[PDB]
Amino acid sequence: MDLEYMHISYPNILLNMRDGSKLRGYFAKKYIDEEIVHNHRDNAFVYKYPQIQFKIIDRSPLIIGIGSLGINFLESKRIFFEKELIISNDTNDITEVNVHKDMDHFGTTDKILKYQFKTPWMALNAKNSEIYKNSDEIDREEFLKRVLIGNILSMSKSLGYTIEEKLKVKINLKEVPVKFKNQNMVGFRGEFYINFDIPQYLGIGRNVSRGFGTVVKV
Amino acid sequence: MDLEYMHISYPNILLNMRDGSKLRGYFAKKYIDEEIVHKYPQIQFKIIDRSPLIIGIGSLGINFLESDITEVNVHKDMDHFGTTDKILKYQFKTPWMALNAKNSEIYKNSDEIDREEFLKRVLIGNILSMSKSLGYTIEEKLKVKINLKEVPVKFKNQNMVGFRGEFYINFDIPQYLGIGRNVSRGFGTVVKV
RNA sequence: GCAAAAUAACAAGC
Repeated sequence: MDLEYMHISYPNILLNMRDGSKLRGYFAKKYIDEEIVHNHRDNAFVYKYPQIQFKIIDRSPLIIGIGSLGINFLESKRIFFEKELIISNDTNDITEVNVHKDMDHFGTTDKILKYQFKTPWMALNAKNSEIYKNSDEIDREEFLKRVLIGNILSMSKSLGYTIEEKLKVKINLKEVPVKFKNQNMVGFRGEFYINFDIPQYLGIGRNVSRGFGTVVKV
Repeated sequence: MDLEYMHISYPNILLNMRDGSKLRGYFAKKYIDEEIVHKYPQIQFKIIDRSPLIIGIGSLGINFLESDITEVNVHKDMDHFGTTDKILKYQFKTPWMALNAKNSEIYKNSDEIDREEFLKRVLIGNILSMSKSLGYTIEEKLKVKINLKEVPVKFKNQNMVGFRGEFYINFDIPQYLGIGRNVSRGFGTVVKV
């Protein structure tokens, strides 16, 4: 399988790190009716790998779109011609846009591959967070590994790729605090090894739309 | 579970680290023959951060140890050795040397992940050897979290492979023994951190 | 936290 994607970066602009929620917020407030940028579907939410993601990476904004359905949004709504980025009531001019668009392999590979989180991973949901907090170091390492596999099966599913080989992972990760919904939920930083091919700047999930869990290749 | 031990150190003198080959022969040469130069070693020669080190462990090993340089020190005491419920973190002060000829081949052809879960087993292997030889039964399952990196080591002036890093295990390891192969000459020295 | 019965290794949406 190949995965088609559009990258839109706003290099001249630079924002504080982990401001993605603000960035993703504005884009979704302005393009209120699209429903692919922000994920409430009328009254309900939508549960699926978000194929429009917003990140801040190396202090610059990065807008990601994935496959026919996400790229159509970017192209049709002309996100690369965007006027201004209003982040915390102060507007930023958009004087430079840099967009790679291409496809890459997605799914299990022969060679093991080494990745690194470019933003906090945020692997633990509610039920897992209790497990983690109550689990000693080694048990945690194993736990996180499994959940990492988990994330890979969620994204792979939503993207309609069914993995026919077994996944093995090596994780080297340190803890990091990340505030979300005025709450302290934990998230990790680090690098990891997996036999899966993971297109650059994609997130492995929890709250992927705001940039959390963004992996890049090393 | 208490395991008695004796450390003898030479504070001032300094030299090359992993030098071993240029000072490895004396201890045997001058008194030959007493200790096995020709079971887990209860007499261990180390160089820890530029300074020499000697370790007796257990009654047998202490008694032997009864035997310019200027000042010299001895911390001498008995420590806890065995399994524990509280996870403990250790770091190698000398290259591990965990693979033998056979296991080096398996390691040589392996992807980084299986390489990890290969080392994990080996480590638990070593611990069990030591535990056994020193006459301790291990009544709970050992688990490990290991972060290590390859490093080149010269031994008998061939080049084998060894590992520098840190690791987590529910065993309680006294300071400065073990655990790799060739531990009498100072390899794989673990210290609590 | 609110949500969530979703082909998986039980993983995901605001």
